[PDB]
Amino acid sequence: AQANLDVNGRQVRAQVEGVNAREAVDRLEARLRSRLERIAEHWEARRGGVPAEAGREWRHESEPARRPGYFPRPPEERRIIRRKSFSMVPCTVDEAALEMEMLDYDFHLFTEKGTGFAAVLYKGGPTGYRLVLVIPVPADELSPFEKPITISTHPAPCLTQRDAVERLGLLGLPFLFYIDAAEGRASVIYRRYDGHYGLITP
Amino acid sequence: ALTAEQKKEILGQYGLHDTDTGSPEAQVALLTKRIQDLTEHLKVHKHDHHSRRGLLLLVGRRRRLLKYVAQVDVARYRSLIERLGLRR
Amino acid sequence: MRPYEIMVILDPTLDERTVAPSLETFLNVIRKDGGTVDKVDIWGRRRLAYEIAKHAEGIYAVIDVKAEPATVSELDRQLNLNESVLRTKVLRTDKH
Amino acid sequence: KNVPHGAAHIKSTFNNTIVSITDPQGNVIAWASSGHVGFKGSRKSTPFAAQLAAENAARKAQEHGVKKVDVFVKGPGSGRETAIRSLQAAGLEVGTISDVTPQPHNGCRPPKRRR
Amino acid sequence: GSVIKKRRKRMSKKKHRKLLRRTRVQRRKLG
Amino acid sequence: TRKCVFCSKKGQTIDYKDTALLRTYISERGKIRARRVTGNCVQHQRDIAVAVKNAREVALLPFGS
RNA sequence: GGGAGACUGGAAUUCCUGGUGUAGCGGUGGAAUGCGCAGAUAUCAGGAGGAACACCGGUGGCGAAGGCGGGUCUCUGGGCAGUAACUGACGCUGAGGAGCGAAAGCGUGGGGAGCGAACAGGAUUAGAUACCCUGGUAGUCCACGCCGUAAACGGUGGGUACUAGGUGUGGGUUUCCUUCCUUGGGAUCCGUGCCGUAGCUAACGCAUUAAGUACCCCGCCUGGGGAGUACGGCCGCAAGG
Repeated sequence: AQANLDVNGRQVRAQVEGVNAREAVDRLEARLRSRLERIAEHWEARRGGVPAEAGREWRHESEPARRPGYFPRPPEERRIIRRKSFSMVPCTVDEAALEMEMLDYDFHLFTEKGTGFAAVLYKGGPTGYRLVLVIPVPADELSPFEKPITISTHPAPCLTQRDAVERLGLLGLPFLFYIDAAEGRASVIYRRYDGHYGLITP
Repeated sequence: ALTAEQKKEILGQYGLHDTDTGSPEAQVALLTKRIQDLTEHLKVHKHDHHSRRGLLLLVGRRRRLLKYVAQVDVARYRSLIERLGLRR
Repeated sequence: MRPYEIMVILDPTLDERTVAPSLETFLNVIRKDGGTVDKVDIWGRRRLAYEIAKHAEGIYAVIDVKAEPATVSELDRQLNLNESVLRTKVLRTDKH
Repeated sequence: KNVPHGAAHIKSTFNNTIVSITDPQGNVIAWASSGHVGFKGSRKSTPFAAQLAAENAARKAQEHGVKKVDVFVKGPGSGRETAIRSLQAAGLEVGTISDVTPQPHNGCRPPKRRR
Repeated sequence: GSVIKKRRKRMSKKKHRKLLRRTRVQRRKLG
Repeated sequence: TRKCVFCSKKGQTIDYKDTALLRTYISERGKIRARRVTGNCVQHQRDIAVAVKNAREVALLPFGS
């Protein structure tokens, strides 16, 4: 006995042998019932194979773990083992952008020509570039430029080292530019390529 | 357990001589004193089963020591039993 | 007679100049119980880590006593009964 | 009223985010929820819904005289990152960030595990 | 060892327990 | 590794009164630091934990500030 | 963190009260029952109550086993090391027997925040007496008592002597590097893991903590179902053992 069914495009076929028509038909019915049971594909039959939980258990379609670019190096012995002080000679926006480009660094901390204040430039994404100052000033006071940039309206706040690390952790930005509470001057912390924080100071 | 002074006085009163501390008479006396103290404790804390097991161990050791004494010298066994107020 | 260390925190409203005499009277019972020895040190008016009984500051007193356990328990009961004592804590300066 | 300085309370659960701006004496002055910005069901658990709710709450605090705020995050991470980013992006200055999540000292029995 | 033996034993014990539940009152009235 | 500063010949005694000696042993969140990150022996770690808990009970250290 | 009793601390959940405050909150793979518009959720302040003790915290400690960590006090058991003062074989095992014995369950009296068998709806399904969601009674808790079962497992009864080592870790004594700070290293006794000889095993594997080499005592097995069931008996308030 052979049976073929077209369940909504899915072909389910079965074949049995028997000593007579009745036994063969009954065995074929049992076989087809088992096949259809294994075919269901509705939610009740596909709910135990869907990946569950967050970290426990792993499956082929389980969501891959989100990994940051930096080595983890958890808060335990994170430390600050990179302190650059590249340049604080005054520069203009275009000169700061060129100093950015060959350094291959997404953000860069310099001191502005017109203001005399510390500033940090970074890639503003599709909007162009973005400039952040210790005290926000308009474009007219800022030295003339030709690159299309925008200025962040918020000021760099005053806060401590541990508070800065906490803000960076809870705010998830690639860096934090701030005026140090104890030092009173500019500082840019970024998570390094080894898991430590890179604190750039004057 | 007992303090040093109680042990000293018990050993002095029941010890065969002024030095012995492991003689079966002295051991039996010390075990009996410990047993009575543990009984007085357990009369208050009925549900302290672990100390009750310790009491059972002490009782068994005292019984074995009395067995040894009665096997070695009957008169010493009678004297010890009558002096410490034990029944069996 | 065992040694004990009692740390008490009192409310800050009452004057500090009366803390040492008043506490003295609180020890009088344990002084008359069994011939006990006391050493009182006071370093008070310190802000607490957390608010205790609607209070932020407190007066800290340390008493080193050598007395019987029953006497120390009775003294602790009296100290807790007093309304001018925010908290008490009794430790044994022995091996324990 | 006019409250130049206030606080921001962000509760980001696994299926909703609630943002409330608060006069520092603890009085809510303007709140926006994930479902209040047009989302419903699982859609309101997304970070984008948290962004919209945070921006709406920021505007509803800004027209009330709030200029500088400090944020108190709370709850398992669903859209906290985007919530604070949107709070900043709507012209509301962020003073400080504090993680105040109710952490029991092993009290109460949690519900039985799902399967 | 394989859990097949345990399955057989648990099935037997379960059936006996169900029988006891079914005839508890009758056993009490005859006992 | 690190040194059990108490097993040394200059090891200060562990008490629940001297608050600085305990503050140096708890993290910035107020939690008790692990033994490995500290390196003290098991007995001294237990004494430190007991002293920290006692000081918390007498309102000398915050309960997770 | 061995056990019992007493007192007591904080975070958090729930509820109540009073402010600010609006239209959603909650829940899922997706939703709906449900809560709210009579003012919910959110936020602050105050109050009440119950249970469990984050960090320390581990293949780490204690206990015969079950098992045991918020803090302090009182009472109490056991173990280890050194000296070897003391007694002088007083040792081992143990049929029956007695005691302890997780959780669930039963009785009397309290307590009841969270969780939650049973029970209601919601959802999925061809059907859902289920898995998922919203509620939720016994129970989980305390006191005094019962029961006497567990994958009560290391699936390995107790005691002793011997048989290559290497390396973690807990406790205690001591010699030499010697700063004598230092897991310095060595020696030794008592635990607790990993790897590995000989040897044993059907194999997997065990391997000084033997499943190796031997001695003493106890318990248990004699093909699978029927069956740890029937009858009889003992115990139990009952479930049942």
